[PDB]
Amino acid sequence: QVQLQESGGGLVQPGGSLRLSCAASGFTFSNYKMNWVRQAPGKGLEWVSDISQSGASISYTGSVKGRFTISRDNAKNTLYLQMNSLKPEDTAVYYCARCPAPFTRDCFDVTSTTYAYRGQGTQVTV
Amino acid sequence: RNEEKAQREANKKIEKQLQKDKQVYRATHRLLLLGAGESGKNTIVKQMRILSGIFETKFQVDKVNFHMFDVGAQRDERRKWIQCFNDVTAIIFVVASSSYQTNRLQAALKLFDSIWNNKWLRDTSVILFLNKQDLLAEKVLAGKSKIEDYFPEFARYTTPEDATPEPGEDPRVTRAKYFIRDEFLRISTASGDGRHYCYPHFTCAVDTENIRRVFNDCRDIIQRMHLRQYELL
Amino acid sequence: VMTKEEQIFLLHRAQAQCEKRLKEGRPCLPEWDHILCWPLGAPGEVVAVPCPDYIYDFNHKGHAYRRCDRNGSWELVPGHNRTWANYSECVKFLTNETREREVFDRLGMIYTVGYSVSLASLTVAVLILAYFRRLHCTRNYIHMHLFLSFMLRAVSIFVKDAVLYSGYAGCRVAVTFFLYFLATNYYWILVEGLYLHSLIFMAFFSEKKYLWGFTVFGWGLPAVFVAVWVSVRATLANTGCWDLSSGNKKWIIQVPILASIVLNFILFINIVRVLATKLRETTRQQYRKLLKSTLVLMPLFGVHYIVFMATPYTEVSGTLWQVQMHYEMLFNSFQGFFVAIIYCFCNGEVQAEIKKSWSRWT
Amino acid sequence: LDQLRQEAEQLKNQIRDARKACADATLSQITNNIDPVGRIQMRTRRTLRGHLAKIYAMHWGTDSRLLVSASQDGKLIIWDSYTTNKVHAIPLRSSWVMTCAYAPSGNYVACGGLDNICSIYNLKTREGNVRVSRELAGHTGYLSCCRFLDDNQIVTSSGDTTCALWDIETGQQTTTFTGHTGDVMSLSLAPDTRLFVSGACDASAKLWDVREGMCRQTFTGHESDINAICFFPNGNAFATGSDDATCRLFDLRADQELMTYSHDNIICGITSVSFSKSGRLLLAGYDDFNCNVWDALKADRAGVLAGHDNRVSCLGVTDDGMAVATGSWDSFLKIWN
Amino acid sequence: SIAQARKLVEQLKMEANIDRIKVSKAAADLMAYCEAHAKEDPLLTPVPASENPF
Amino acid sequence: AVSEHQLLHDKGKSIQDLRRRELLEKLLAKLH
Repeated sequence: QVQLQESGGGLVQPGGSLRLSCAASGFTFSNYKMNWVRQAPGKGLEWVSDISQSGASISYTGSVKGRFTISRDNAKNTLYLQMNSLKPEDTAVYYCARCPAPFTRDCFDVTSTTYAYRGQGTQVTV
Repeated sequence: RNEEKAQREANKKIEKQLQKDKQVYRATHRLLLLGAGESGKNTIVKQMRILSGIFETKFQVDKVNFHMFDVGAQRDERRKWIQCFNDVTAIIFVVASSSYQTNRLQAALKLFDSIWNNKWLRDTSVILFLNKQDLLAEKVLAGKSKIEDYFPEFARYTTPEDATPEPGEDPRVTRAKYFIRDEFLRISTASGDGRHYCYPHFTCAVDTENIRRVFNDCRDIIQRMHLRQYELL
Repeated sequence: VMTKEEQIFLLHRAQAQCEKRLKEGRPCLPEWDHILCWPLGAPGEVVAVPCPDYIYDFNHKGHAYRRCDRNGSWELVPGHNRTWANYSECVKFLTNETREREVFDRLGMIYTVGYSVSLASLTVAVLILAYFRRLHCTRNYIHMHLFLSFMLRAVSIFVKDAVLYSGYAGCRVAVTFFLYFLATNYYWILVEGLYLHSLIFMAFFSEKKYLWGFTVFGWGLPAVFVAVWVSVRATLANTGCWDLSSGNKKWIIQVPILASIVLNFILFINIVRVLATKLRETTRQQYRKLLKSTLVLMPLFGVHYIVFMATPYTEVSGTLWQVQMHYEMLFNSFQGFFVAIIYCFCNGEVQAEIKKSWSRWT
Repeated sequence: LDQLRQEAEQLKNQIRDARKACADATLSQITNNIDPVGRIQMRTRRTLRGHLAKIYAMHWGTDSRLLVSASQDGKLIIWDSYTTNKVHAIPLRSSWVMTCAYAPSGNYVACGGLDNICSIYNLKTREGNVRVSRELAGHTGYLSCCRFLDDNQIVTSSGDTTCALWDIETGQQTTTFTGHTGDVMSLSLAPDTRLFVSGACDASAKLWDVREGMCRQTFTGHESDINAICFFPNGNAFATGSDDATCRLFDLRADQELMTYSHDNIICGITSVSFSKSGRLLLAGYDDFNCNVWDALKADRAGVLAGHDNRVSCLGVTDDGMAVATGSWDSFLKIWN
Repeated sequence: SIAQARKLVEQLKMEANIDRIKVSKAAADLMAYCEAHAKEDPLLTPVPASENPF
Repeated sequence: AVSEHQLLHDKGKSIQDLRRRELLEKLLAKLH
């Protein structure tokens, strides 16, 4: 089964730092693009960042550009998000999504209401 | 032999009907319509109509039949029912340009990126209807827009010289709208390879020229397909 | 122009006139020497007579000389019984002119080789196109028709070169087939251009209303003008082999062929212009692509014809004639081969089909 | 919710331990006794032409002679595969037909797709033509697969993550099967028509008892969406195709994967799957325009059904094992032997 | 969420309570089926010419 | 003008003129 478990979320004062870790089990990590998404309290799912198979191609949403940094350790099958200079509007539940199909550039349904290959999420309160 | 004769006559009676229906299948252009409901998509459908798991709209321009397939009563996971729409002439993707889900515009960017790079939609053109230009104009004129907080690259982005502003348009409005259009064109141009083309338009929900825009874009799509057949493009 | 048979008939008429004239210190009696009728020559004087006007190859301003003795007998050449004469002045304008025949042979060889190569390549191309069912398309059907027209033109030129240059019907039928197939090849190049132009400018087309019409046009309008030409030739000329000019009548086959040559030039540039737009609405690389498309599209549209389309009938030995003939024959012979290579051999779809067939067969 | 999450994790660990306990021997370590079948050099015996658009679905007849095909051109064409003849040509109200069925009696066909309605057509009218005998609405998503049990009951799978057993005569859901989280892409009745396995877009298949309406077992192991599913002909196993380019054979009585069929050169998903009569071959259609015949016991590919010019959307093996049929997005059906 | 989790827990309980036979027995059953029905499949076995419909 | 038809006409004219000139040369040779 596809299991994505997040850790590292917690309470931090504004301007602090944090690190979200995503452990992936049940699939070959290196063949799937991976995305960090977030759900704000009282709002819908939003896409934070994505990183390709090998990690060469990295993209962030506008609100996290320069601050956060996505990366992935394929040997340990894990996905990292380094959170820097946090803001009170960054409080949300952070889910570690996976693209539906392997070797494919496009990722579809990562931010869907019921996505089967998305983690349970970790709360980050600022 | 009698059974064979009856089977042959039935097959001929069926094949004549299939030949009759081949003409109407090849002469009708099927269009997918995609986008969120808050993006004025339904208003575009209403405008095209006045002039269930899927809704159909039969219209025609210059004696050319267009059959547009709006999607309703379907789940939000499109990765499996989108693959049915590769044979369509085009995918009309409607975007709420002013909706920068606190960032709906980024959701539109990612959905367009997924559509563009889908292996079954890598031969299907996309007609881009940036549909909320008026709301974007009101948001940027009032100064509460501040697209920098939603897109950092807005400060260092400089308006291209090829931009064509509307008469009486605040240059901030034109810069913002062309920034959004260029954000879409950044995905559209990259990994394009000429097998399918994006046609970004600055539309409004109540435009009468939307049908003409689709007509011209579909004509251009067919022309370029014919030119690809002859290896001219 | 005057023929050898016409020259013989005129000579017979002149002989009859001289015989009639004969019937109706000693001057020589009038005599007939199979060229000119000599009047009573003065005794001991040289009689000079202008070269006959009815002879095509004599310089009419020259004079032929004969010697008449004083005994009434024409003087003979010394040391022989043959009568003395001097016809050199009438033949000062005759030259071997073997370079003209050498040039004709060079043209014959070059277009023979070129048309042979084109015919072989087009045979292979049409076999490949017909063998594969997925390739069956209206574009591919019209190509196949173009390839067939090219093959018929080449084989008809070969048949004509065999029979005509080795006034019976076995020559006229060969000439008629040569001209008809030449015109159908021109008009099927025109059909290529028209079909592509209609695809580009009528993208919402109706196939049923044009494909049969295009086919019947390309294969039958060339028949109409050739049939009108044959009838006029049999009515007003009907002389020997039909490969000799008869005035303006040749313009019956040629003027319709030229009407396509102009049109297919326009249908070329216009489409190329459209290509520019297609390359402009999406750098020097767009211009490189436009140039490549133009180079690939010129053999199908027969553009090179427009280079020498508007040159009237010129003198054979002229430099213009030699360059026009060399250029036209070279590219006309190689155009079928060029089309076969471009639109069949290096085509992506056909190459994919060949690779797939070779892989699955092995 | 935390207590329920912990209990679910404990139950998942217990199920994993139970599956691992009974998996001391793999399929290959025992099937090494079974000799390889060699190259399967099948050839296209018939080519059925007439569809103007991608043929999304296709179903055989129990007589192994007639078959029905469904296409995006909105035609349900019934072909006599023996003589290539077309028996009926039903125009569909919805062009987007993503599935079709042929009743075991042969009297009725069915079709469904992006219209959320499963339409049942009758081939044995008094007139002799085919009309819209019944319409079964009640799904809130696209129809992905359907299977006839008899002239009165039909089981369908939708894009709303649920399956539905319909009484045709009344038009109401006799049963509703829920439990999947992703869209259900296919289903297949058991030989006894008492259990049926449905694969969904959650990389999982679910085995449902039709009478109880409850999910008996859940089989996992796939990495991406499951596109096609079919029972082993003995009825005590089944096979699944998915987007991770792996076919997977599970057994109901062991609850865990028996075999996997994948190759490094294969980087495209399996869109259709169908066992042969003997259960020794497994025909799987791929996204790379090819269909591959897998030696289901030795797990190695036995042959390639090359010849299709586009994506192979559907397959079907005859009841008597006489012939195979493959539809495709090239609008051509191919009957193979 | 709570109701969905409760339903998932109940289904997991029923799935853990189900019986599972040894995989060797199932593999033997499939082997028996294949060895019994190998000769009846013109796909696995060559088609008899006098009986081939195609 | 069409190139190959013009070459055909010129070849016919050349053959005709050459035959006439050979006949004239034979007549002259016999007469001189």
